[PDB]
Amino acid sequence: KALSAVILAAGKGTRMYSDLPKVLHTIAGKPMVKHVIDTAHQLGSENIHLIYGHGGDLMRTHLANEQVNWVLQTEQLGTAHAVQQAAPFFKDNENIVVLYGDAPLITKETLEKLIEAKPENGIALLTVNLDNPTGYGRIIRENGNVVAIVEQKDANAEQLNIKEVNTGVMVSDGASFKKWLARVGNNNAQGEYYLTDLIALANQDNCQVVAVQATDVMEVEGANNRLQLAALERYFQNKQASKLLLEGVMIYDPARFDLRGTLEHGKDVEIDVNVIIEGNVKLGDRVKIGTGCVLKNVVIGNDVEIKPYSVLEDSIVGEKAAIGPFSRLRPGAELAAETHVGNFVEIKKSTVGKGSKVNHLTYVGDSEIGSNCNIGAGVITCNYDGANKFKTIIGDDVFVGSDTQLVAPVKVANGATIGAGTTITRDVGENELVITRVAQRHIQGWQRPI
Amino acid sequence: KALSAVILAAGKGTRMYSDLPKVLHTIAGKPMVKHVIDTAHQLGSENIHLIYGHGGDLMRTHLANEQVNWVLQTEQLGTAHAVQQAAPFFKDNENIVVLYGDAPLITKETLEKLIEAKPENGIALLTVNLDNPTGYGRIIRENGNVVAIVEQKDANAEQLNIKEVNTGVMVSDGASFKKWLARVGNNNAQGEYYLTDLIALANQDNCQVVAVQATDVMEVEGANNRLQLAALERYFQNKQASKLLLEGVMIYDPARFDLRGTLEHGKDVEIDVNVIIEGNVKLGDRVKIGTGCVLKNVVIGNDVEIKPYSVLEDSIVGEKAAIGPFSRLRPGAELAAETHVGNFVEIKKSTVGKGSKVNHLTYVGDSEIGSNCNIGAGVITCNYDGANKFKTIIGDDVFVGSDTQLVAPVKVANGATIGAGTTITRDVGENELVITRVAQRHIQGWQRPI
Amino acid sequence: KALSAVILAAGKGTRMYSDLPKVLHTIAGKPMVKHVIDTAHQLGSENIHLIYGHGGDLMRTHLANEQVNWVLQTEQLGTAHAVQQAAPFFKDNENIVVLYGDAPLITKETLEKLIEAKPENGIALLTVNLDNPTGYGRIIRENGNVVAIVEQKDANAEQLNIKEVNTGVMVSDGASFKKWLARVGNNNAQGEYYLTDLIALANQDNCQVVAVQATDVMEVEGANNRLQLAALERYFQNKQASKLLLEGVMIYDPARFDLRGTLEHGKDVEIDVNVIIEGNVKLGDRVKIGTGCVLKNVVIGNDVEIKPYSVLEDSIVGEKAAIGPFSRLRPGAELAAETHVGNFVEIKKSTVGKGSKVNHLTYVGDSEIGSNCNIGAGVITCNYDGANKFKTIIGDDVFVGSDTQLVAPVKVANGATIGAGTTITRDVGENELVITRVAQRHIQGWQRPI
Ligand SMILES: CC(=O)N[C@H]1[C@@H](OP(=O)(O)OP(=O)(O)OC[C@H]2O[C@@H](n3ccc(=O)[nH]c3=O)[C@H](O)[C@@H]2O)O[C@H](CO)[C@@H](O)[C@@H]1O
Ligand SMILES: CC(=O)N[C@H]1[C@@H](OP(=O)(O)OP(=O)(O)OC[C@H]2O[C@@H](n3ccc(=O)[nH]c3=O)[C@H](O)[C@@H]2O)O[C@H](CO)[C@@H](O)[C@@H]1O
Ligand SMILES: CC(=O)N[C@H]1[C@@H](OP(=O)(O)OP(=O)(O)OC[C@H]2O[C@@H](n3ccc(=O)[nH]c3=O)[C@H](O)[C@@H]2O)O[C@H](CO)[C@@H](O)[C@@H]1O
Repeated sequence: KALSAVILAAGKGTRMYSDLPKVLHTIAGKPMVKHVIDTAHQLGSENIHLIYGHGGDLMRTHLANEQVNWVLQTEQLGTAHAVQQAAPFFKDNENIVVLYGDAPLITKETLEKLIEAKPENGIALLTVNLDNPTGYGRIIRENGNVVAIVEQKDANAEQLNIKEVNTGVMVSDGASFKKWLARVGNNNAQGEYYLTDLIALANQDNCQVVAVQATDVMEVEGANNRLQLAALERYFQNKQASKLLLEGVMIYDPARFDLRGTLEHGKDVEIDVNVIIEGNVKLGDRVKIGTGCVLKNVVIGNDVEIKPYSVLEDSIVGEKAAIGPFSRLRPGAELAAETHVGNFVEIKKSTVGKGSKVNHLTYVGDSEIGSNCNIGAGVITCNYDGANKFKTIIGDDVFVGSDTQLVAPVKVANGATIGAGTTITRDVGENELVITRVAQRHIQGWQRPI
Repeated sequence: KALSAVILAAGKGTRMYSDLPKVLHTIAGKPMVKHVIDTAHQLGSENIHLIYGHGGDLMRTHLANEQVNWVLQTEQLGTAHAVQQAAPFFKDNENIVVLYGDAPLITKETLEKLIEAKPENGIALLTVNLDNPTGYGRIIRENGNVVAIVEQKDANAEQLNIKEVNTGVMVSDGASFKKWLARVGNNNAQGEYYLTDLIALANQDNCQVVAVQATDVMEVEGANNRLQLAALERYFQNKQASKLLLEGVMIYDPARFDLRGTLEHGKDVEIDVNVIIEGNVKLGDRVKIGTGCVLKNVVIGNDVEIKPYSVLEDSIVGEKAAIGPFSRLRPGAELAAETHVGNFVEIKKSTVGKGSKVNHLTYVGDSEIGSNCNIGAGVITCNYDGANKFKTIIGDDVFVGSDTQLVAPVKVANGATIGAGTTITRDVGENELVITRVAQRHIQGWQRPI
Repeated sequence: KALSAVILAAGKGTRMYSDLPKVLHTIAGKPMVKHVIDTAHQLGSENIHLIYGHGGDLMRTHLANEQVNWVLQTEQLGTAHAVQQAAPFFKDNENIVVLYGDAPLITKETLEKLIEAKPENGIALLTVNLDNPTGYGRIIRENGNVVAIVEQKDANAEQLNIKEVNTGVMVSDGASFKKWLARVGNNNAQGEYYLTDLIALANQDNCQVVAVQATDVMEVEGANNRLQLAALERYFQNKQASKLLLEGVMIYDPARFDLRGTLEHGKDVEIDVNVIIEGNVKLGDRVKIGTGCVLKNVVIGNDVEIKPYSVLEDSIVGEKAAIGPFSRLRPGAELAAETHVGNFVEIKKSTVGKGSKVNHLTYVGDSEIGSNCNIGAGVITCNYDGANKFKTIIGDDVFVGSDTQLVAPVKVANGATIGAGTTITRDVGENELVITRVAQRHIQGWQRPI
């Protein structure tokens, strides 16, 4: 049988105390709902019907690229009413899985088990045993079989003691959904059309209802507030770190590691405590990342060491380079093999050729630097007070003395040597040595305070 | 009935291996005893009798501003002897709660329940069940009712198996305290006057003793050493972080967050991992704090982003400003709206006007900078080798070229432009352009080593 | 009885996905096998027979200084075959303890208990109860006594339910080892000579086998992959931090503290969250280390405060010094008492005398600086484009103005004063004042863009 998905995502999320709608709060740097859409896609869903409502404009801007059917629920009249908005698109002979944009950790594997357990013309639902089931629909079983779900606000004293609860997740065929949704009313304590009434309706039709008990409680947990969200984040980060460790990445402390995107890695990679990996990051063999580093959208070659407290974004680093500590690579930084970038150095939109060193207290922006250059401490690339920002071009085997200002646009040809304290405004030729002539006054017998 | 409190705080705390007395070790940046004094005050205590002894001078300097009755216990002859030092101040018809300066996490709510449970002319005490009750007074019950407490060193083999123990915390009326304290002896294994003998004395008077069992074990835990203290710290920080999360603050990892003071916050505030908030901090709406930041006594306006590894103290930042990464704001830094402070920049006792940028490798101290200024990389405010430290005043719409030294006292008027590499000692006028004239030697055919 | 040890360490460690052999992966900065060798030595082992094989060259380079008997196992034919390689060196009347280089946390105390429990002419082994014993040899008991070990791959369905398993660790006398090893075959599901067959062989000889049940499960755990290794690392770091806390070191959060070497400490030392201590570190009384610091091979005197995000290596800091935040001390940095090193300052192979300050945006390398000097912001020591790197010598009571370049080799004598923006190439005499003469152009009525 084919499969499509419906994702309920219309909620305001009042207890997040936010201007965002509930499902756009992030886990590992992306909206909760994006995790759910991705899972529905990996499961092989032909269509993904996204039920949205509150924060509609924000949903559409933040999820503009998602391959979903946008189904606007103008009023939040209950979970059955939400699913019914998508029901006209259900094929009679496909399975439909109901998912929630605020329950982001549900796995493909669990959902495949749920789908496989669904009986013909019946329903499969995911349930879970909780020590404290307050708030959740209670699973009612007669002679071992599920016959109904009773919500917290509708339950009598005995039913509230039931520890097995509804996760909300269920699967049935499209025809059965249409049939039963039309028979859902709103005669209950909340005045809502409950999706949960489908269980008792199916029982009334002598159709079978199978519960699959989820064994990992956090996997099926939803987030109603940011405390719950943080619990999901920690669970997810632990899971990601455990996968990387089993793949052979040495993460010194998995509880102090964060991945917010994707990590491609070689062998014998070592990542010290308190590292954050964001966006798409690729690390070669034997890359070592020191404590406190932030890498966002970077490619790091084999045998690179990044020393502590380095922040790198949208940058490429060649093999055997050495970066840090306290180095800053801003977007467009491209460091060739065997380069050295040191403490309190900022590189922005610049290329730095093989073997070159930029080891202290330096800003290099909008520059091209060749191979085997020595960029002294305190060197700064700058511009005139003009309009746009021009380029500094330095050739191969150039020595730039400490505290030199390179005033763009300017070119320094191969083999040139620039003395310390120089202001370079004119192009420097091949093998040209430029030294600043200083005038000083010397006053003898000057006594400082005793 | 009225209420007063007695806080036992005279202990040396030998197992802390410290020159401080036991109760001055901090939790969340303040002495344990300060947490207890604050709780006693919130409970509505009319008087707070602080029993002190060891490290007396240090107690008085560190707690100089606390609204307490200073009761010096010259010799530590037992918990009953300690309370008896305060007993002459007890009103006959007020309740007295006994608390300990080394048990800082006891809450107002728990103590209100304890006070409410006290029977007329009797005692209420807080007890707790422990898996390992070694060291603690055992609660002796006959026919369900508490009749005595037996200390570890006085207990027989059977009594040592009792898992219910005394937290030390009790409430009785002032008259009953005076009565029973006078009948406490020191015929026991420690030779001490035990406050715990009040339970058996009350039973001897046919007065009722009610135990309230505390359900949160850490809440009533004391710290005898720094390992126990660290456990209390973690518990307290988790509790603070959980409260903030429920209030709508996105704390990415509550286990890597520290608050050591007070935090006022707007909505949609995001705090990344490893942030420390100290003193009194106020954050506006949509403030984002990156990893590794330290904020101590700061006010941050709406929509400010603080990028990673920024350290800020005694500073004010206006709306829509951007700070970091690797920025340092020292006391007296005042940044207006829409300002930009970048990497390896230190600002001390300076005002920076709206729209101004200070983006790299710069020190600005004792300065006033106007609106829409461009403070170049490598700029430094400095002084003559003199006595005190004078001011640099920069107007609006000033461009300060890279690597310029501004030698205070000096003024640069509106619209002025200063070239790179300049040493400014004289005042610069409105719309004055100042460019350094350099002399250079150019030597052709200079071959660097091949 | 005497004692020697055999450490099995020949494994490839395939599931580490590494170019290193299994036992060279580190815990707390040293190879797992080094922890085991050290424990065997503290136990009083006369000989330590190291069985090695895979990654042999790497073993010999990384463990070159270890006092062990190098026993090469050319083929890994089973745990009995490994021990048999060392068996010719066993003395008949010494005890032999079998240990594993991939199980690094086993303590001297546990092994002393195991050795004491060994019956004459019999065997003592360490066992442990696991909820999931999959993979491990099951302990077979008849009438309470251990009679055999059955490996996972050889066990029937009933035996797989046994929760008591073999840790691998055992002790017997040298003569008994020789006797039983000669009778071990390889008729089993793996085709290997199992060391575990010694238990059933001993039972066949009517010799006694005693199991000592380990109560700390992590202590006896081995690491087959990096996930398991990370679990061992966290356990070990917690244990180290707990010891330091009980000794009186205030570690604000023991879960965010790492020691990778040895720490000697005074009293009232305070270490904030996310500090890493590497190599041999000594801290005096009342040393305070702020968040994010990395200290590797340093000596810190009494009353020093290291402010956040400081990185120090191979350096000495005198009493009452103040370092950080964002300070970098590279090897050979020696700071005298009452010195001050500030933000974005790098000191390398330099001495700095009593009372001197280097507070911002400065590089000092290969320098000697005297007492009570004032090294201004932006100061840099540099060299000519030459061969080797020469020294800058600054006397006592020298003022070096901001943004000055000191071009080595150069000497500045006591009491000298150097103006801001100066390039110093010639020696400066005692009480000599050196001021740069600048030429500037002033252009009035220069309007910047409106
Ligand atoms: C009636 C119902 O289904 N109850 C289930 C629901 O309770 P619960 O009380 O959580 O039901 P809610 O009404 O919050 O709806 C669940 C989710 O669907 C979304 N939403 C809801 C209504 C709507 O008209 N539009 C829509 O987009 C909500 O924003 C929320 O994200 O969640 C649990 C799983 O946690 C179960 O234990 C309950 O059995
Ligand atoms: C006799 C007594 O009360 N025992 C209680 C006490 O045992 P414990 O053995 O902890 O009693 P201690 O003698 O340490 O006194 C408790 C506290 O009161 C302070 N102090 C004590 C004596 C003194 O003369 N001056 C004073 O300021 C101590 O420094 C300490 O902070 O603590 C426990 C709660 O943890 C209980 O289980 C015990 O029933
Ligand atoms: C037959 C045997 O002893 N089984 C024990 C072994 O199983 P396990 O299946 O772990 O046995 P392995 O064969 O992995 O050997 C254990 C260790 O000895 C080393 N090695 C092994 C063989 C060899 O010829 N050379 C050598 O250096 C391995 O690399 C490994 O580090 O470990 C467990 C403890 O975790 C026990 O529960 C098992 O009862």
